[PDB]
Amino acid sequence: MIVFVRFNSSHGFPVEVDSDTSIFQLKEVVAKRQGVPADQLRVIFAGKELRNDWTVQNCDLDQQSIVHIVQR
Amino acid sequence: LTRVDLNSFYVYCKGPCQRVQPGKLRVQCSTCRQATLTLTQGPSCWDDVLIPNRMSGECQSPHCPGTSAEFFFKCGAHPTSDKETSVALHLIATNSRNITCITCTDVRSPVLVFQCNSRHVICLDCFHLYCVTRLNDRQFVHDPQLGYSLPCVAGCPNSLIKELHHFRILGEEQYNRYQQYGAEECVLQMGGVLCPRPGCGAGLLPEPDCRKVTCENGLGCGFAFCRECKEAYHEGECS
Amino acid sequence: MQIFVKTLTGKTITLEVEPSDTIENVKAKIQDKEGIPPDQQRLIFAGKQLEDGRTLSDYNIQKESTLHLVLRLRG
Ligand SMILES: [Zn+2]
Ligand SMILES: [Zn+2]
Ligand SMILES: [Zn+2]
Ligand SMILES: [Zn+2]
Ligand SMILES: [Zn+2]
Ligand SMILES: [Zn+2]
Repeated sequence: MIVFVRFNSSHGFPVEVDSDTSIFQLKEVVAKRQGVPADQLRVIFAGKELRNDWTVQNCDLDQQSIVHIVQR
Repeated sequence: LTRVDLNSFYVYCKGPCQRVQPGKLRVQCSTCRQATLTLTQGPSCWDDVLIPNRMSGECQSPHCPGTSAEFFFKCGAHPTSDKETSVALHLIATNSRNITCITCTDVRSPVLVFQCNSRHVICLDCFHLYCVTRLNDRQFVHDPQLGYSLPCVAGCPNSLIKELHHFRILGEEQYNRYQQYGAEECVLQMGGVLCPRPGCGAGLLPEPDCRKVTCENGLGCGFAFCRECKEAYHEGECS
Repeated sequence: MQIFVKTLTGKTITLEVEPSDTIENVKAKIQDKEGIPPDQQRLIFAGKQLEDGRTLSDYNIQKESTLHLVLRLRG
């Protein structure tokens, strides 16, 4: 499935993930795209930060929903 | 927010669904309007999500001291942008327990739960007709605090629908008619007058003492009429 | 966002607003387009008279929704 990533109020670009993709994996691909370290990234969704070990489906991420990712 | 069941919640999707749909509860930061705020605690009731600033958190935006949470709803029937919001129809609930419709006695889902003491449950079909028929017959109640609404179909006291977007169930054309009638009623409730010139009908709020009412830059039709008989303004008694 | 202000004659004005704009802001905008002094304006949504202190979001007024404008005659 696709997840939209808003990186510091930037225009939401899509990230294809799997049902079992970890948040950290998502942090990685974003980090590769944004040229930043994956450790300085936080994933905000539905009023809760998503922990690195949580899977996409665990977080109740629906197809083509949006996750905000901030820095530091 | 997603797992909260305060039994999904229902929004009115203005487009492209143009109907009542299962909604998604989301939250931004009330200061920079970005979905970066993390909630201190989760909402437990409707008041937590409906009342402004009721819940708190910390906006994770670098230069934002936002603490207050602004909850919004999105249609859950399709992907929605971050700002593609929809009004929550909080009286609408999944009929998980198969409560029979107070009017037609059928079991349907979802249903509207009237905020009367009896929490009377009405299916959306009946609610639509209840609304349509009451609208056409000018049977909608005006409340100075709430606006143009309907009570429980059973006629229970203190049961006027407060979230008037529920009348989105009227469909588009009838909804606009509702809004029109409500505004007319409001004018009349504030002791105003509707301009009697044909093809006008402008809502006018003159001095309570004034008998001369002029439908005055591009808004009115310029008709100067007598408040009482609604004919061209005249001196002395009517007729 | 785009909202509409309609007189009870169906005369329609389009406003560029934010859900955070106050009713007083809306009125200023109405004045900006049509020249109606804000003191003469009463805005009505779904039969409820909108208060100058509140915002559009206070009334859950959505994109493309309509406010009703009636006129307070002072003359
Ligand atoms: Zn929809
Ligand atoms: Zn913020
Ligand atoms: Zn029914
Ligand atoms: Zn009842
Ligand atoms: Zn007129
Ligand atoms: Zn007369």
